[PDB]
Amino acid sequence: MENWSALELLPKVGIPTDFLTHVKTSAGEEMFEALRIYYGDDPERYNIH
Amino acid sequence: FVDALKTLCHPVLHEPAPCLQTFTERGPPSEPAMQRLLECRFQQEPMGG
Amino acid sequence: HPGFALTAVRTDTFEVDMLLYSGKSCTSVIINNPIVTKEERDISTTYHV
Amino acid sequence: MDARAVAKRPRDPADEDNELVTALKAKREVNTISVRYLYHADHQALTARFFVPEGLVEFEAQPGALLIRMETGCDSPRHLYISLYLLGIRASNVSASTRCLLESVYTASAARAALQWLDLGPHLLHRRLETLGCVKTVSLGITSLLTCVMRGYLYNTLKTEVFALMIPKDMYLTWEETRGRLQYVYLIIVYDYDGPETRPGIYVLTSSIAHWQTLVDVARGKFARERCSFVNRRITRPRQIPLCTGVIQKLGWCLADDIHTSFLVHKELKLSVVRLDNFSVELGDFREFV
Amino acid sequence: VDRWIRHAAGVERPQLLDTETISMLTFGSMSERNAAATVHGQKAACELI
Amino acid sequence: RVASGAGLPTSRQTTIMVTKYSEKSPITIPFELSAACLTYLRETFEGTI
Amino acid sequence: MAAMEANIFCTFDHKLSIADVGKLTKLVAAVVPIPQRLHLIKHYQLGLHQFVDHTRGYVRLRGLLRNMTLTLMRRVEGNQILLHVPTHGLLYTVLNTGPVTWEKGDALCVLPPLFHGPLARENLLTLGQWELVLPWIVPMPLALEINQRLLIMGLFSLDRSYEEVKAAVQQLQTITFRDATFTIPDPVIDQHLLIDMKTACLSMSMVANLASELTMTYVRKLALEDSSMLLVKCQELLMRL
Repeated sequence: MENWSALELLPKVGIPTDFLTHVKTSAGEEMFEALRIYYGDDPERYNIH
Repeated sequence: FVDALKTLCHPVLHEPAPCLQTFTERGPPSEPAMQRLLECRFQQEPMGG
Repeated sequence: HPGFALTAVRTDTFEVDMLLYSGKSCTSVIINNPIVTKEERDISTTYHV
Repeated sequence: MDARAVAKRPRDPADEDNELVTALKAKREVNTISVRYLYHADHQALTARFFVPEGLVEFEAQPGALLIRMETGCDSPRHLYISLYLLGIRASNVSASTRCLLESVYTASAARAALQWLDLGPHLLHRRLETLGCVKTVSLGITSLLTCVMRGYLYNTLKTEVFALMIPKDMYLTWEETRGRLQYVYLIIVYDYDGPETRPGIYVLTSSIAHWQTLVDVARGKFARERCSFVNRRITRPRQIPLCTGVIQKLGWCLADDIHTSFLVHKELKLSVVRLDNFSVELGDFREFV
Repeated sequence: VDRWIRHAAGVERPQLLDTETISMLTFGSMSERNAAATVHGQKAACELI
Repeated sequence: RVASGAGLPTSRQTTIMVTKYSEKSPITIPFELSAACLTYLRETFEGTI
Repeated sequence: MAAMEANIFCTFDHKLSIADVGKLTKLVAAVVPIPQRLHLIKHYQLGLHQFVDHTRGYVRLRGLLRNMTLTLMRRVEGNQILLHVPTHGLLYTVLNTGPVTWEKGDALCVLPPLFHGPLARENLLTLGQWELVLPWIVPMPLALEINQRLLIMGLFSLDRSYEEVKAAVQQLQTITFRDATFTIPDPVIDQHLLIDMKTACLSMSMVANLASELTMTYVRKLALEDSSMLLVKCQELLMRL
């Protein structure tokens, strides 16, 4: 599947988003293939094995 | 109704063997309220006396 | 009139024109150079690109 | 064995001068013959020349027609090269009008010999035949020397035109309603048994089917009548050992879009025949079956 | 009963060799000759007792 | 996330991640040359008008 | 028309994991059939999967597999597969998909797979509720006895009580060829076996009415005069005298 952490670490470009229905709805109604949401601050990004 | 004769008269309309499988497969209902409906004992008896 | 009734359904096909709309740079379409495969049918050579 | 030597692309013969030119370049002699370019040098078709007497040339001047050898007894005329059309007079499938039509066309002692040698033998027809391929380049003389293809496409010299297989319309049959993109042609003799003689009925059955088992399974469908008549003759007559009831041999293939009607035109005698156009010949063999 | 039903409803003798029934069980041959002259076009209806 | 009031549960931040994918769709076009067309294209016979 | 193509390009639609395209790189030069035989095929028509049905019959597969165009995979890569249609009489390597080991000089046959039973391969290449089933290539003797077992199952099925048929099918399906065991996946009596029942009983009964008086009598003549191990078991199958 899609590795996530390296997205939270690799310098990302940054773009004005636009999706009708608050992003959480389009993440909840499976608009995109792969997705994940975490609420607090997952310390998984700091682990680099 | 005469126009429908080509489908009202087909044997698959008049044989319930396919229907009996689907009816027997599920079996009796589990609900207590259906239980009064469930039980009746047809019992063959000789006509001598 | 026999005891039952009928409820015929009937699908109908309509030839139709359709107006699509699509935004600027909605998709990238990456391409390579076309390649030409060749076959020999003793009587002719068809190529595909 | 050098690394470059395996690295070289394969060398096509046209890139090298002709072997005769390779000798003439070395020795510089110049004959009247034009060996600068060799004809018939690109021919996947394999071929053979057959001398056929002038009594059998009719309806074969048109390129594309089966050649079938026919062994008969007498050591002097060891064989004889029947067309598919000439065999139609004996077939029971053919229309009586078509049969009496084309039977007039074979009014020669050489061809009438074929009817006599067909009647002569007790043993079954399918045994005596061996398909040879298809006509092209009729030599057309007092005695035609027909060129016959054993394998590959039928076409002109110089590939200027593609000869087409012609199959008389009464023999042509199709089992299926939805033709495939490619379909194989098989020749099918089918004996239907009867008292004085088991009369044959010839057919040519194009079909996308290739597997033998599925092919014979679909074949017994239409031929159930002949098969049951064979079984009935099997019990009707004791100490009679009649064998197979149809026989199928793979005759080649065609693309199934090429198929369309036509007519042969000879002696001002139009003859309706189905016309496989780019019919590649790939001979098989007679396969006995019940 | 089958003779009298086929003659009444107007469809008769749809008998196909067993090699062909096995093929129809999958491919479903187009076993309907079209009208001699269709002035309207494609047609269909269904039926629910 | 907007700040919450007194007596109301607050909003934990929510990182979201999604992924788009490419879709493959190639095309093919055959053109055929008869062996007669190729044989005159290269070979030349006695040069005659 | 355009003549039948020798090289055929297959394109997948579903997203291919970097793990799974590696299965096809190890799947190169396999025997994969297609029904269609066009130049630019879909992935849906690859392999045997499209012919799976609710009937769950093995003989339906044996029958529909005979008609399919066998192709040998070639030059696999991301975004592309290049199936090749072999020509008759020309040599080719053939990858050994099935567990059966191949003796030198043995002929090969194409039959739908016969799962081992307890275990199945993980690298199915399932995607989008589309599994990649491919026909097994087996030596000829195993492909003979699998069909002999299937036909005996079809002949014994009739004229026998349904409980007896369970005991027979429980064993007719397992095959110990070459020290490996195999099991026919859901062999089922059907119409597809029924027509073969008819043709086998017809040919085998017309055989009985063709052997000469001496041809049948040869075994009796042999046992009364000479004996060996082969003849002991043939004396057994002859029921009584």
